[PDB]
Amino acid sequence: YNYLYRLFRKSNLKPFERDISTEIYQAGSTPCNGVEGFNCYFPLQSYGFQ
Amino acid sequence: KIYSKHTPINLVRDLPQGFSALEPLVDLPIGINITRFQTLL
Ligand SMILES: *[C@@H]1O[C@H](CO)[C@@H](O)[C@H](O)[C@H]1NC(C)=O
Repeated sequence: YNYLYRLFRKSNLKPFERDISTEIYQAGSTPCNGVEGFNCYFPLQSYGFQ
Repeated sequence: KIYSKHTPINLVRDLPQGFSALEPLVDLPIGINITRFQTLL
């Protein structure tokens, strides 16, 4: 699980754009206020290579 | 990227109406994003 990819963003990366920022992704009308919930999710996922 | 020029002047109030082209000093592969800046003195 040391290897991860971003699953959510407001808009696509431009050519060679890099974006570490760890903000919890608000998908819906309800804000995250720093934690997951109703239509709100952590920005990354992992391949979990087996 | 960065460019510059220097010149002597006589008028003190604001920029002297004339022409003199700026030449490059630096290019960097920064990747970082700029939206704001400030002067240091
Ligand atoms: C710079 O960063 C902001 C987020 O802080 C982003 O919204 C904006 O689109 C970026 N600007 C450029 C020119 O990529």
